[PDB]
Amino acid sequence: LRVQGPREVQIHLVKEVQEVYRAQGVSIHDKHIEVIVRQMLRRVTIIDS
Amino acid sequence: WLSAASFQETTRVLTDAAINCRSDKLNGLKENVIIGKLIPAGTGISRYRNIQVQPTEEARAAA
Amino acid sequence: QCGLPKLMALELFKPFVMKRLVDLNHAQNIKSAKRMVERQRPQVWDVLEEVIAEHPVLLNRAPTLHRLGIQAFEPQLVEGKAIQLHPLVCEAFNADFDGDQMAVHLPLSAEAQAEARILMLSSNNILSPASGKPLAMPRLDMVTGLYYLTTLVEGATGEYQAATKDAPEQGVYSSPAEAIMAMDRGALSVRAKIKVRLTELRPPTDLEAQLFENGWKPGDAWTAETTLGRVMFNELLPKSYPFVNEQMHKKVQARIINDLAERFPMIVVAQTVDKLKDAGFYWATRSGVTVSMADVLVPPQKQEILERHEAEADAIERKYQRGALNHTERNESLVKIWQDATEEVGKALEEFYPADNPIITIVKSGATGNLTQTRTLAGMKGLVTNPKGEFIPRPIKSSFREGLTVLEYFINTHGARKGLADTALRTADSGYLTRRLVDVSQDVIVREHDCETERGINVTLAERGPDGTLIRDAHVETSAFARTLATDAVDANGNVIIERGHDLGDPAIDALLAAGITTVKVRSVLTCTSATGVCAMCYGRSMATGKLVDIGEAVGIVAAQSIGEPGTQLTMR
Amino acid sequence: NSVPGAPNRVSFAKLREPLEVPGLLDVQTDSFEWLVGSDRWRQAAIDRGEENPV
Amino acid sequence: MLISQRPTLSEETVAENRSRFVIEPLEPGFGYTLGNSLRRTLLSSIPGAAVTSIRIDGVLHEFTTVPGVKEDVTDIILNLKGLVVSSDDDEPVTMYLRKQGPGVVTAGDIVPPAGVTVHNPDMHIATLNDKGKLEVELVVERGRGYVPAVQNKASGAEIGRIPVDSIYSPVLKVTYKVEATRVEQRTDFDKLIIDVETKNSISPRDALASAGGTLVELFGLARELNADSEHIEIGP
Amino acid sequence: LISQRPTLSEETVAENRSRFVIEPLEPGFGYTLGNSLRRTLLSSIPGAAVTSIRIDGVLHEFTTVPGVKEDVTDIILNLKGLVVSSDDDEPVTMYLRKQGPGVVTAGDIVPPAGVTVHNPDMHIATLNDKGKLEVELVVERGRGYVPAVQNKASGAEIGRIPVDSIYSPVLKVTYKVEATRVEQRTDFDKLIIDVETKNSISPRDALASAGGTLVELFGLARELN
Amino acid sequence: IDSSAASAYDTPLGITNPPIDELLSRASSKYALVIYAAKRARQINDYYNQLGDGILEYVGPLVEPGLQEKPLSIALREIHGDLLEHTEG
Amino acid sequence: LTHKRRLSALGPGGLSRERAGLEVRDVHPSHYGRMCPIETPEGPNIGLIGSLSVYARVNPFGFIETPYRKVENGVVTDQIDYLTADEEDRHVVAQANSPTDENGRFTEDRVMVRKKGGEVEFVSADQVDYMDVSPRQMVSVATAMIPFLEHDDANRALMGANMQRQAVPLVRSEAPLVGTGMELRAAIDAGDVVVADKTGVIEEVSADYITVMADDGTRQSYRLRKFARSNHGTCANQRPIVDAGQRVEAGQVIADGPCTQNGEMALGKNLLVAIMPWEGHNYEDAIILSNRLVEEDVLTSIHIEEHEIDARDTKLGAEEITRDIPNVSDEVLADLDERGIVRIGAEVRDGDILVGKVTPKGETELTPEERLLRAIFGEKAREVRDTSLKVPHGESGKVIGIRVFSREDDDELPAGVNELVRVYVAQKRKISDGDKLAGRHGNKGVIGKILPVEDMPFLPDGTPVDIILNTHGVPRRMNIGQILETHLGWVAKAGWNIDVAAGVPDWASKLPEELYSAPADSTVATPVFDGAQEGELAGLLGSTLPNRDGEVMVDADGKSTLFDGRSGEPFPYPVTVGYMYILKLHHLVDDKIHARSTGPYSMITQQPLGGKAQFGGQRFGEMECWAMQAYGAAYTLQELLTIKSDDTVGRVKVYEAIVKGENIPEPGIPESFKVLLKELQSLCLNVEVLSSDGAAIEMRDG
Ligand SMILES: [Mg+2]
Ligand SMILES: [Zn+2]
Repeated sequence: LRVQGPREVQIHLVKEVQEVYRAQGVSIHDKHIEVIVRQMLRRVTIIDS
Repeated sequence: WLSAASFQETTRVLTDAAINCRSDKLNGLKENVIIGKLIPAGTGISRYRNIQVQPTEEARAAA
Repeated sequence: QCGLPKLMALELFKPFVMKRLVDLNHAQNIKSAKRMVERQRPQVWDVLEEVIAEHPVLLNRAPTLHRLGIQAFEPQLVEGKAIQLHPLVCEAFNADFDGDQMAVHLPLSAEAQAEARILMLSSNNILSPASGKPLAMPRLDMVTGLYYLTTLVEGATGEYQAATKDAPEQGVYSSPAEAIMAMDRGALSVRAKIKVRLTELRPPTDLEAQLFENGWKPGDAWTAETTLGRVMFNELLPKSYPFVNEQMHKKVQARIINDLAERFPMIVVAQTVDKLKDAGFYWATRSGVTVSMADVLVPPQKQEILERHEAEADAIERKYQRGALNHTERNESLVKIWQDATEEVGKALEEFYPADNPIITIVKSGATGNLTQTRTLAGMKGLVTNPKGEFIPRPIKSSFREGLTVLEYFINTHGARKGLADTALRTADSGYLTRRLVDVSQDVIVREHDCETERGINVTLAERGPDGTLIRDAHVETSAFARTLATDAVDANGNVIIERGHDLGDPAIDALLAAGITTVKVRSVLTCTSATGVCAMCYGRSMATGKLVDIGEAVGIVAAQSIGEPGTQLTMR
Repeated sequence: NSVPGAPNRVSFAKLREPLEVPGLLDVQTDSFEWLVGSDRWRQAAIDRGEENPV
Repeated sequence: MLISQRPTLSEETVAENRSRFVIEPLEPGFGYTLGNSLRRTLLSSIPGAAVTSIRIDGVLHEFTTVPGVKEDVTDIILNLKGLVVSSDDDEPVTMYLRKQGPGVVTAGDIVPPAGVTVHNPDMHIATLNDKGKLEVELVVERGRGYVPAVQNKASGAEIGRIPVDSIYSPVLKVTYKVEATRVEQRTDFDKLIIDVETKNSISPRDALASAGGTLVELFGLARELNADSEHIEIGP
Repeated sequence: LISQRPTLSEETVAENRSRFVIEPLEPGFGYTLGNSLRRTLLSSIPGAAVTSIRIDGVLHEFTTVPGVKEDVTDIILNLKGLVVSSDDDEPVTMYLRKQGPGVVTAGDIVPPAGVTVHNPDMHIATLNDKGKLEVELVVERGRGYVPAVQNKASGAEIGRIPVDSIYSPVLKVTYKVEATRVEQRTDFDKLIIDVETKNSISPRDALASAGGTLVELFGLARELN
Repeated sequence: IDSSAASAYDTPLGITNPPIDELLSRASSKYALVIYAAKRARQINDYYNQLGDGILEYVGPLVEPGLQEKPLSIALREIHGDLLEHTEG
Repeated sequence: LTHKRRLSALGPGGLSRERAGLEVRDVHPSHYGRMCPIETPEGPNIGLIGSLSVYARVNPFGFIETPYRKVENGVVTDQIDYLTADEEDRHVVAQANSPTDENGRFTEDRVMVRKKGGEVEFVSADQVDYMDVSPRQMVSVATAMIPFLEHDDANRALMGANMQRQAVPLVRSEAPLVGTGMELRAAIDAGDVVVADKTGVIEEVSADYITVMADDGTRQSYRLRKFARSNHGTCANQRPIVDAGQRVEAGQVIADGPCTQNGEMALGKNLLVAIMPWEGHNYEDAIILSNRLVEEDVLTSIHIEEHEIDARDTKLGAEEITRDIPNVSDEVLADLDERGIVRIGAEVRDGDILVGKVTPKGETELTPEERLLRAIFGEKAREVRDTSLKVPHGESGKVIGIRVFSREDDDELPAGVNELVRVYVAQKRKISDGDKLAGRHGNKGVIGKILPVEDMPFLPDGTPVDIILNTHGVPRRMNIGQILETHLGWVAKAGWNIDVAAGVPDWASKLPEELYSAPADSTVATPVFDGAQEGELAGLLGSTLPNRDGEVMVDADGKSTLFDGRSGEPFPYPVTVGYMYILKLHHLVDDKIHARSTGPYSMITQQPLGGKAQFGGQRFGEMECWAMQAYGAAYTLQELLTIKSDDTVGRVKVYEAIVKGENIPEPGIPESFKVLLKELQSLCLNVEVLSSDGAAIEMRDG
């Protein structure tokens, strides 16, 4: 997230979760993971208030 | 503070809410479930709860 | 429908029965009615049957892992003391009839009854909310029955034979009625190729264009080269559904049911599924699937393979005793040798077992079972694990049919107890994860129709292609389906193939691949401009209903339950 | 064959039994008679080899 | 003994030749006794007449196609097997079919001999091309049930005969379904439902009556061992 | 088309067994007739069996009689094996009463006129020098299986002990087809059915009753058209 | 035409006698069909329990009811028959 | 017997079910001969509870010892030594199944041995210095009664061992056709059998007492328990199997127990079984039964229930038990005697009065309407509260015994108690839908259908099958032990005669001389790890003798051509048939069914209680709330939370509306929320509910 951007961290999280879920033959659509990934990136830190 | 208190670490959440004097607006699934009010999802939203149903004019006159 | 014991139903519906039998003048007042109900008078039962008409009840089985764990059924009275459950909803409830119990709840108010009839009816929840694959589909016995019914056997009695120089064609029937009359006389088998004239089944979307230039209307006659079982199965399907003429594996039936759900109303799909269940149950008992000691055969080359691998292991051990080896190297070599022996034994068993074997019929049809279980039952048990999680250099070379020794059984007990102890911890961790996910994503609720946002998410359809053919990605059914495009699909020599706002589907993906487009920009909830929650267009197609997601539906809970439900079967490696 | 009156039941066993099954309730009766200090426990302890039965 | 309630039979028309007979109430377990026996008797007891073998002029050795007509041998055979015919003589009889010139050959072009009649004069048989002829000789026998195509009974005396399967029974398809009903706190009485489809040469009610009569004759033959034994009396 | 109507013949295998042959029959029709006859024989053949007993000194089933090796439950279980034929519609009453040492069998029961016991050799109870047994039984007619009728429903006394009744006198029925009858074609079945009874009624009477029931059913199935 | 006549099915039984898809076409969404039916059923039930000697305000069942048909069933039948109208809030 | 031989790792000074990881719940290689690795609970206590082995002893210091045979110079001696784990590690122990010569010399140079860390290896015969006693040394008592144990998976064996301890006693017991030999010892040492003390002859034998004369000249009298209630409600009675004048010997069984036949353990019945699907009634582990089991009381058990009521000494008055019962009809008190209790042998239905007790009520202010009614009808208002004992919901039976305790009769009653009467109700339960049946191999399943005699598929001889098992459940669970048991059971109850003509058959070279022929209805014994093999089983199947008709119904593959009961057409393919010994488990719908419309409520929080005995409701947990939220049904969730659980006014208003046929009122505020608010204010937290204006809303409405 710090180096590349907010897009690459979302891609990485979705891909890493799907790799674990696809290894056991379980089909889950990405829109279910995307809600959880969205809920994890809703806040920012304050350094120059 | 109600959902956070119901979720985990009740003592710390209650202490922080008491110190901050936070106000709960009661808009959520868990908060409305706790107090017995209709949840703001599905049929509990204002669009669907305020439906007015009346017989049509043709059936009103025919019957 | 569900079966409800009469005593339990009387206890649940006690106030309704009291009111109704007071109205019918069977009791003078409320106290007399209550006394009559408690005494269980003969006239109570008629009132009870009158009052449970069209009054849905909810059946729930703990644990409730997803939405389909609570469904509404229409009650019925039975003599016994056990709740009768439909066999097609066992998969939805994850229930097996070996001592399981279910709880029944009674809605009271008008809103609760309306919600039970419309939202939570068992006929309206056929498709999973997670992946969209159907759950109320034939399985186990029904799949085996349909597989036996629809398969084809060469050389069967009364098969089709080409015309010779002295005799005409043998095996041509003028109607399926004559075919049924013939098999009852023993001159025909349901698994023999014939040519039967059909007048009530639609042509398979290929012969229709060749024969009927305008179209196929009921009463038109055409000649089909199939088997009587496939004719019966296509009679089970709706009238306007084209003739299939395929062997009905589990995947084939899943595809057919998905197509029916996409093209036909849900009531038609429910009726078709019920008919398929009835036919599968009727034909499953005549499939001749039995388990016997003789049917559990062993390969003849198993002994030679075991002898050769034992000789190799003895040579390795002798080399180790000479000092030119290490314990770790010897263990690794033994593990590799025994794994190769197990693979060879499994291949030999698979080759030796006839295709008509009941075990092979069960395994291959997709009902249940695995190749590993079949190998374990007949052949070599394979490598075993220490209680600390380490492969043992000495495997179990004796199958269960032959009979294990004392120490091999001891090691098997080690492994089984380890697995049983690990399963509970895995399930508890899955439950905790599901709880956290549900409690996190609860404010994600659809609030609007469209947020009018140009942003999106890049999704790849084809990566390279072996020679520019643009081979479809193997994971496109869970990345690009049920999403709405953000920008028009433009390729070289810019032409608008798919317009903005078009819900992607299989035809859309096929058109995009045929036009030379590899990537698309689909809208997703990650980049949404809605003030509160998400909107309908960004979320896209709902995986359960099959259409656009309704406004006000709680999607966070659905997503959390879908993610956390497959936690018990997620074995750590 | 140890039990005097037993129903006849042909067996597939191929190995001679060197030792008969011990009493299945000794695990508690022997412990309790040790706790009380019965005479039979005293005799068993004396025969088994001991220094001071208590 | 006496039955609790006398069963009743009703008819429900479904099409021009079809019905859905319902028998209820029945004692628990008698529905399956009645259903399969009635189905078998309906299918293989009723006598009838059907085409046994045919000989097509111009096709002697190679049974592949008939020149001058669009339909080949197989389609003509399939069309002829669906012809309904009632014969009065038990011995086999021979019919003729002659058509000259282009047109559509229907079942009404067949000349019926004495005692032989057809019930569907509007059945399509073959479509002749321009300047074509079609002469087919049909043999009609009488019997019951469905008998497969018996091979030639001669060692080469006749070569043009084409044996075909014979559907003697006027009833084509019978399917029976048994359900459960309740009378007085008894959810075990069985209700029998029979769906019978027949040709136009007989009505389904007549077929059911004939099957019932034959079954009554059979079980009366079984009954004559002791006519004064205690049984279950239905009533009036 | 064959005009030869089927005929039924009987051959005896033992005292209580018989074998009946029906021929000729249409192909595919031998099995169904045999199944219908077997179901009717095993389901709707009337008979007679006991329904209630009353021992002298007992009040319920869960007790014991002094001087008797078998308690009341074992006596009731033994009494369910009696084969008794009755020709009187209303219930009758039989009496059993033995005193002193000996073995009480089914031969010590004295039945009234019209009621008989066909197995005077079964075992009921055994008595020592200090035991007396005095039990009266009730015999009623019927068919099928009827469970116990409670005292509350029947309005009986305390000393009456309801007993389950099995009125069916048929033990084992099977069938087999031959497909050997030939008149002009070699595809005609030949039904062969085996009937065995509990000596209460001869197999001929059981087959006649089954035929009568099926005649009534298949006659009402055609007369109401 | 088979495609035009795709709405062919057997006679529905019991609780599914009004086809769900036709009801959905009548209303706007499954939620604003549950509310529709519930409010109509409440109006019908208030009509049944009305005093009778007061003022008649709530309209009774616009379709002919059965012997002891539930008010919700009558409401659903009226909805399927295009005999009512609603306005969302 | 299993409970008396249990090893528990929980309690004071031990582990706990929560503070125990996957380190102690494993089978250490030192459990061989000291603790059974199969028998253990399958719930949360897996691995923390086990059972002793058959041969295990206990050291004086508290260690567990097991016997071994000392072998020196490759010759096995006849001296048995008991070695603990520490003494076993130093030595090397061989296998019990290793072949030996007539003297003890090992025939093979390679012998399976166990080293210090297990290390199962082959060593020379001279290195061996110890040997096991029997192949079944590692198993416990319960697990040693499962035939063909080695062919079953460990999970299936565990489930079979656990379910084998839940069988109920039947009215009449029958020993299994195929056993393991650990049934005489288990029955004798269990303690429920009667064992003669000294040899002699039987003088008097009756259903309640047995008198045995002795050669010394001493008469012994044995009292037999008849219909005595056990701890779990089952019936335990003993019946003699001896006759007057018979000569008995010391140690011989005289009277059987509940589950015993001639001194052998017998927990179930032998039923003819067919392995085939049948119209979907046996789908997903269900079982189809014949009606012969119900008709002939094959699977019938007797259950005895005890009801007790006490009339203690109260502060406000004295409690007296009598048949006053001020407010009843006249027909209710028909069965009561002069003292107000039911008569022995009188059947009692649900709601009937068993014991009539009237307790003082005290001075209460009756409502004016009640006073007016009592004045009009003349029924005087006496300060008495009716506390009559009634049969609980869903129970019935026949009263068999009444015990009355009184303080005045010099009884050690607890202080403050004056009267105490206990009434026993006995009931016979037949098999029915919903009852659970299971075998010895871990195959369980509820009964979903009980077909009549005629509908069951029948053998060509005419014998209908009694139980039908699904085919698909066997291959996916690895329990071919049940198939082998079925085959051997069919061989057992058929008789066999091996054709020894022209030489002994090759497959029967190792068979004992007494197994070459056996009559019909014979019994066989198959020990746990040394019993019948596949080849011998196949040979016995192929060499069985025909029935009375001179024909063989089952061919060499163990399959038969079953007909169809309801169609008559034979099944197109042969179906496996045979006799399987099944058990009736103690999971009956008569005890599991539960329902509630309105019952008791709790005190601190106004919520319904829990439990069948307390007439409570079913818990609507958090997961069900998540499911309801996911569906979108807000109103159902609101009603379930408020007006069925906590809304105090809402409950009574809803009940009145339902009775009167009006509309269900709008829910209010649950009492649990107010309890939470009062608990928060007790922690000096100023929780206040604000309205739209901003002023607080009082919660003291009333
Ligand atoms: Mg389960
Ligand atoms: Zn958006």
